[PDB]
Amino acid sequence: QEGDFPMPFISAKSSPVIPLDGSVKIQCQAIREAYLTQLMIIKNSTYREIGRRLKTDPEFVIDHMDANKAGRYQCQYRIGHYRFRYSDTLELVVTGLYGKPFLSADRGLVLMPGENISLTCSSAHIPFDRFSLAKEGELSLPQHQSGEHPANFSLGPVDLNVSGIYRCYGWYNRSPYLWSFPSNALELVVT
Repeated sequence: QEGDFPMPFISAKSSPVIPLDGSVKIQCQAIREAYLTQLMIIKNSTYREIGRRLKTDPEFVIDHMDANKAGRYQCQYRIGHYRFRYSDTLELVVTGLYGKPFLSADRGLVLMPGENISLTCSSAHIPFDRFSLAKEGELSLPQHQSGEHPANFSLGPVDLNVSGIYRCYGWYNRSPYLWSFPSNALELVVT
């Protein structure tokens, strides 16, 4: 019955796929009665403060992203004398920890609506456990993920939403939030 209990939102305002030493901006929905709101990163079941509150939905900025800051985040709201509650959860990954994989296509990148195309991520060095295909501009982690190698992602029948610049990332199941350097980028244009 989760629909009966909507939670405060949390959203990345910049890319949640972050190069090592990079930064990100995050915003949590305001809860008027909270005397304090803080952005937290979760480790097991321990929440730890992280980031800088910008001094209206609270906004935070995490500078110098490193492996320890990759993971799951939730804002924590303190209301009254003994209650804590949280925003929904956001995931941030840090990149640059493995050699980059390679992204290839099965046909020309300039396509007409309705046509099909498959992008493939592969690595000729390290045998990554998983591959993700990211589209520049996205504010959430990529939804195209695969445990196959080579990992193929069909993007069609295409439409205007498919246009964009794509890169793929390789990673290992052991550390789900530490990803490789990005592969070469492919720009798809639908028109």
